[PDB]
Amino acid sequence: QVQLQQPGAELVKPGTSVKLSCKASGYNFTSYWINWVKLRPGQGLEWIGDIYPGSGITNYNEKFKSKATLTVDTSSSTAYMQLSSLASEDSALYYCAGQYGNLWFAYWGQGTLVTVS
Amino acid sequence: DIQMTQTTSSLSASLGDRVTISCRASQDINNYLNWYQQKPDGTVKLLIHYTSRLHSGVPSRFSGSGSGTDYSLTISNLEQEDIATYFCQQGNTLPWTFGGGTKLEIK
Repeated sequence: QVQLQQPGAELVKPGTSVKLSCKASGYNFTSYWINWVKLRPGQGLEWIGDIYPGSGITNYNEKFKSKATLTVDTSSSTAYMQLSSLASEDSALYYCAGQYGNLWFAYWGQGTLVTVS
Repeated sequence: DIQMTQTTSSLSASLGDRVTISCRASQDINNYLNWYQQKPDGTVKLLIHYTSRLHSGVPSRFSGSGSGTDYSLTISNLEQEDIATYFCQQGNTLPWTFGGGTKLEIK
């Protein structure tokens, strides 16, 4: 049923940029918020921001304001996150999670491990 | 930001063992505490929400309690499938913040 699909890994070069994808499946993409979190092992889980696909409004952790840009493609039901000026500190696991049933992190993707060389 | 701290980063135990994971907030979060589990295959699931409400399809051996800034998760009988990493999250105020996680292992 409801499910989020992200590519499993991304090999990036420092200084460049990357756009992570999150494709929503069995539900009204337009009706729920999409969350993006970062997981550096041993360095905790971090909320990056939200985006409501039906309006485009976003909420950012002011800690990731100048780093991540959340966008969506209403046509393909895909949520996007672009990371700029990739640095080694950006190497982490990135999940997108959707809200559902009145809960903000109800469904999770399997994550995209980003390794910047 | 409200800092969440899971004191123990790694915990060892034997299957059948009764285990407890604690999580502390830097300030009262009025029971808006959620627990997530990340299985070895990379999947993440919502286990408990609002401190003690077990989520859909979660085994009864999982339980939560807490108030103020003190919260913990408890697994009555440690099962093989329970071997994973648990994270606590506060949903009291934005930005949402999570604890560092607790890795569960055998022995």
